[PDB]
Amino acid sequence: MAIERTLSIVKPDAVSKNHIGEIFARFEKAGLKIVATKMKHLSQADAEGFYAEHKERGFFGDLVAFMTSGPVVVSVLEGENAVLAHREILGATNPKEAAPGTIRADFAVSIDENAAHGSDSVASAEREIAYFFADNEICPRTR
Amino acid sequence: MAIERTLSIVKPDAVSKNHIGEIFARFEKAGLKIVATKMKHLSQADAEGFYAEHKERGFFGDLVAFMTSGPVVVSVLEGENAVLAHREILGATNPKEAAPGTIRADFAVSIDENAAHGSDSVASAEREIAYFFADNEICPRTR
Amino acid sequence: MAIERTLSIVKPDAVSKNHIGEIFARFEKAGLKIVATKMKHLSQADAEGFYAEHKERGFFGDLVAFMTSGPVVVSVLEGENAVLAHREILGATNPKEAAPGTIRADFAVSIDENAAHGSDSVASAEREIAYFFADNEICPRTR
Amino acid sequence: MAIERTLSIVKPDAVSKNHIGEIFARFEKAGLKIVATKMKHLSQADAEGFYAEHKERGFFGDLVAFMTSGPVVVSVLEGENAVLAHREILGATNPKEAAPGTIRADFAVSIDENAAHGSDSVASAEREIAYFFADNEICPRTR
Amino acid sequence: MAIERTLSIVKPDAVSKNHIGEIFARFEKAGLKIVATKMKHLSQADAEGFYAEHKERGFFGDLVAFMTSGPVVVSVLEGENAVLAHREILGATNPKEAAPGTIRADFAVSIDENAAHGSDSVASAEREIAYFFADNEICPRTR
Amino acid sequence: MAIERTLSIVKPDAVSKNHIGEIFARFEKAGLKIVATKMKHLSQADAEGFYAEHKERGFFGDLVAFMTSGPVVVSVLEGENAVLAHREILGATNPKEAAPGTIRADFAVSIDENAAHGSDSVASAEREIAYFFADNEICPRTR
Amino acid sequence: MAIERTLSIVKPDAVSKNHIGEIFARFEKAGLKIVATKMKHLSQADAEGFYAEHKERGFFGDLVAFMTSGPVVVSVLEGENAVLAHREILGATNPKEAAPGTIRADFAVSIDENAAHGSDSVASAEREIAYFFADNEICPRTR
Amino acid sequence: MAIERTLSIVKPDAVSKNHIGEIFARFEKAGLKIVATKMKHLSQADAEGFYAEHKERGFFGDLVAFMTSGPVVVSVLEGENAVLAHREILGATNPKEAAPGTIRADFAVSIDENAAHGSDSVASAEREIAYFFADNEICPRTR
Ligand SMILES: [Mg+2]
Ligand SMILES: [Mg+2]
Ligand SMILES: [Mg+2]
Ligand SMILES: [Mg+2]
Ligand SMILES: [Mg+2]
Ligand SMILES: [Mg+2]
Ligand SMILES: [Mg+2]
Ligand SMILES: [Mg+2]
Ligand SMILES: [Mg+2]
Ligand SMILES: [Mg+2]
Ligand SMILES: [Mg+2]
Ligand SMILES: [Mg+2]
Repeated sequence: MAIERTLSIVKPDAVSKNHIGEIFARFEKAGLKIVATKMKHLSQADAEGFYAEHKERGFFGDLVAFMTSGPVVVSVLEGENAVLAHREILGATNPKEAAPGTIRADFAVSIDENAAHGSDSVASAEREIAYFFADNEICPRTR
Repeated sequence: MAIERTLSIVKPDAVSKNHIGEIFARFEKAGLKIVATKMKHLSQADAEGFYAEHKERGFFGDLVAFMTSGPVVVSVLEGENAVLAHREILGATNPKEAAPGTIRADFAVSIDENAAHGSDSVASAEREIAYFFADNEICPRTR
Repeated sequence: MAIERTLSIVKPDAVSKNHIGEIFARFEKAGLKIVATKMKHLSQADAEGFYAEHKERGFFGDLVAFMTSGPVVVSVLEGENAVLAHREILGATNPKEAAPGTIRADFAVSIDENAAHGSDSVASAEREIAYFFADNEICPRTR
Repeated sequence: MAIERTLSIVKPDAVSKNHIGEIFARFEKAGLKIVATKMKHLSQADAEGFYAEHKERGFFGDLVAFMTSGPVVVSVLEGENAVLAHREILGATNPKEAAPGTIRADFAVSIDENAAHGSDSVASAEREIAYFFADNEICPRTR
Repeated sequence: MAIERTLSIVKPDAVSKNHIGEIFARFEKAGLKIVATKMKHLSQADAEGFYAEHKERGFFGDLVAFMTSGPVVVSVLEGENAVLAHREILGATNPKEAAPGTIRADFAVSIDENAAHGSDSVASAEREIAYFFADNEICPRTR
Repeated sequence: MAIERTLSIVKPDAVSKNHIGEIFARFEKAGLKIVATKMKHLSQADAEGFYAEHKERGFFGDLVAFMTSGPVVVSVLEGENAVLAHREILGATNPKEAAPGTIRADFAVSIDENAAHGSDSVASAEREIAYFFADNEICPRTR
Repeated sequence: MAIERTLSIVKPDAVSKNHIGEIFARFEKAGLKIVATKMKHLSQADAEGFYAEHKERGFFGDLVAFMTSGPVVVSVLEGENAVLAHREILGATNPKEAAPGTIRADFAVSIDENAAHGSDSVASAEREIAYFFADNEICPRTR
Repeated sequence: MAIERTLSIVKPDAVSKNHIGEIFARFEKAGLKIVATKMKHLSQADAEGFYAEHKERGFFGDLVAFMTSGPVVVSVLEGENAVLAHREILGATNPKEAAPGTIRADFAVSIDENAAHGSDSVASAEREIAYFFADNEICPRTR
């Protein structure tokens, strides 16, 4: 219905196995537009800051360790219903539970190493995007 | 032979038509690794600075105009023989002259709007990479 | 059982998709009576005050942002075992975990945007009701 | 055509029989948005003030007595052609004369106890809304 | 000593003779801060609800009749020792017994029409404040 | 002449310095009657809505910032020639220009922090009152 | 009272005359901490985006032209009451109106070329900071 | 004689004590121009990469620890004989050995915490600048 933006992260597993292009191709085939992107290697503090909502959960340590183990690609995706649409093409967080043709089904090895992140809601998306990107960095399509 | 780095630019034509994923997939299928990447919208000065060696040639103004007409994606690609290997998968600068299966053959409309740039040599690659990236931004694979 | 009161909030997601009537119908079909109700758009301070117990948690920012993103409906529900009965009809906080026929199963998109809030206990209900309603506002059934 | 606002009252009969949700659902199914709502128990003076134009009519006393006999829900509904659209879904004032599927046909017992009120015109709607609501209380949809 | 809150009511006698400002000025001169206030005309039920503990006493009917005879102003006062300090400036309940310079001495005509109410204890103050005000309505000082 | 109503706001400066009583006393001494009043802390949106006529002026941002910096008291004053009479007792908008004995002369520090607002005309008064008050909230004098 | 953040811009005039250090020294002497900073040359689009709220105003074009005429320094300042404190040391927007040891008094030539920008409110500061900085770029003091 | 560029770092000690402006003022007073600047908090890897020439020295660990203990400011300074001129105003590496009026004499506590870094030669300056800055980021003076 309305045009939204959501954060994508290609996680270190998918980067290390050179799945960046294939994952991006799925987003673009589904009508999502890449309006910002950059490769980063997160420090402990960068990852802990991004995942601050899970600070008290049992998996926090392993999440941070995995997300700092290698470079990631962080992107802003724009389109109609972008938050939920991105979520549908990612599939279930647990890859064994994920529908066929989704990113988790096709590229994820396990729960921990599940290839990619997507924002869970519009509110989360704004916070997530703002964490990695200044508004001035986002490149609307002209041309 | 030995591990090199080369600059890739996905030009505004290919960005506007959402070919970023498909182009990146070709690089990765060929064994090149993306070790830095960012989406930018170049200003007149940014483009003029990158193309400064051609400041006095007749095509300069049109090149700058095209390369500032929409956002681009700038990347560093790493691999064995990366400079020439990247060039082979790009294909001939002129898309009507380009081999089938290359990026120019499949995504370029004309000479002017030829989808992507690649560094022509190791020496030009060093200069081109340093133009867009600080050494500290480049993310070697650790995982 | 004994007659209790509990707080309901129809959250901004469910308001924006015009589910207010359908949600209220479920409460009333189950024998809960609406004895106070009002539509409000919470300010940052109003939401932070209601959720003050989670002030130090990592999700606090996103919770406040979501709960101030659009108008809500706040209500007092009265009935036999109203606190737990309301909880049963809401279903599990996580909609993917929620039983069929519950509000979360039928109207919630995600954990973050889960359609509605209900008081978790009699003690929390007293505090939550008093936060939004003066005792003088509550309209017992005469008639 | 143009976006309007109209007053709805769910009268004490429909409140006492817990039809609030079902009535609201009909408004929302028809594309009307609830942009303000509150439950009140009207005093004699509150009801007399709202119905002041009929002060000299023979039915005035009965009307006031009925409208003060139990709590009501007062709401502002917004939408395209909201005044007439609301009227169509209410149906004829007399429930025995009302079309099937309307609120009067399905929830009203008699002329006197006819479940709900709707503003008759844009001009009456402005006056009626202003009677129960400050402009600052009305919650436009932002999400 | 500690910061407290107490309920003030300017009763209908003092409102009708336009003493609201002068009474408020006395509170503020004594170092009490007005953190919530509203003018209301209590219905029979509103007054009976506030005075519910005295429902079986002989004076109940006259109290309710007086407190519904005209509009009142209800307020929350905040300050050091606010409950007792408010009581000192009100003076004795019986105005003929009240110290000079108190509100009862200067504005009350009789026991029945004694200008103002103040909470008698911290416990009664909590109950009385909650009767007229939601916690969300109270405006702490932010300057 | 004729009985009018006008809006008064005691601004956050005068509230924070506990001048509410003294200001109200001046209104009442001049024969104006307080027929509605409430303390509020305005949000950004509430203040912007009230001051919408100055939206394009250079001072708008500072006005909104000041009027949201702390709680205010909003009131309806009734009396003969209430709009102009209220204006006379307020005095000139600029306190250095204001006559002695007026509210601006006695309580205002500067143009920006000028203690109180009054409606400038009958037409603005209708709009301003309706913004903060439902007609049903206004309390006519009955004794 | 509370720790805030505000945006500073050292404008092209003050950069061109090498006043960056002297301006920063004044901020730091006043107890403000520089927690993010970068030198940029704004494009037309960057400046238009930052000033988007004034897009329809008469001065818009001149503002954009001046703010793109040379490089600027953009910074986040942190401290107690940082927004207003920053404003006090900047002084009045018009340098001829500005108090003696303020930045406008000492470094500004005219209204147009007034040396520096500061956020006008907490709300504007949040938006302005987010325009130029990702949250991950801001460097809180450790150490 | 010729225009050069050199890297400046304001180290975490000088940042933490808010000496950034005073240090910058000294550079600018000496005729050096700030043509790029940014505040960063270096990770272990960022610092180790910059100081890679000292990787086998005994002090390497302490250098890295100190340079990652808080945020730094990294800058490019441009001017006549910039490398040596910058070195003269820094003064001797050891602050007890440093001439009066130099940065080390006035702001350094010890050898380890010596306030600032400057490139030692034109060759080291090229490498150091390129480490932190893309050529595209450097802002020549226009205007
Ligand atoms: Mg979330
Ligand atoms: Mg931009
Ligand atoms: Mg690095
Ligand atoms: Mg709990
Ligand atoms: Mg009541
Ligand atoms: Mg409002
Ligand atoms: Mg008696
Ligand atoms: Mg509140
Ligand atoms: Mg006007
Ligand atoms: Mg009324
Ligand atoms: Mg951080
Ligand atoms: Mg540039």
